[PDB]
This record gives sequence, C-alpha cells and structure tokens, in this order.
Amino acid sequence: GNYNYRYRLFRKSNLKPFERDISTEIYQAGSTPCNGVEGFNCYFPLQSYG
Amino acid sequence: ASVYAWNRKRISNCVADYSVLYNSASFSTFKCYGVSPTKLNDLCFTNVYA
Repeated sequence: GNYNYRYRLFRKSNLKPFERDISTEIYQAGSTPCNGVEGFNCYFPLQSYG
Repeated sequence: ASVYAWNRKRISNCVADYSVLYNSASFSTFKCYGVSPTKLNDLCFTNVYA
C-alpha cells in the first residue's frame, strides 16, 4: 500500500480555479464544534489512497 | 428483529427530517455510500427502505 498520496476528503466549500488548499485544520462534520480536536463527526480532511 | 429476518419498513408519502437523525450523538456509526449526510435534507427520493 502506497499511502503517500493524499486527497482532501472534507472541505466546507468548493475551490476557486487554480486554488490550492494545504491547510491541515480540522473539519466539523456535525452540529458539535470540534475545537481542533478529533472526535464524533470530527475528521481529518486529508486521507490517503490505498 | 434478527439479522436473518431483518425488518423492512417502507418510508413514503411523508416529509423526512434527517437533521434530527444526523445531529443525534447516540449513533456510533453514520456512514453513507451513495449520498451525502449534509444533503439528505435537500434531496428528494421516491421511497426509503429501512
């Protein structure tokens, strides 16, 4: 498994053309705020291809 | 019900509030495979099999 290549699974909004997002901030996927901490409906945006 | 005789409920002819189901913290697993969880309140379907 080559896991060195990652894609942005989670984001709040669609990008502009020729826009790059490298920010490793947490995503809030539920009603509960995450405060930078993983948990219930709190996921890392970058997941690797298997 | 048991898993060899799983109960099938037909959800139809009604308006469905998926936000209450999604915002509930009692569920330990909420994984969708054909739709988006945040777009369940926006899309429309013919019927739902539960």
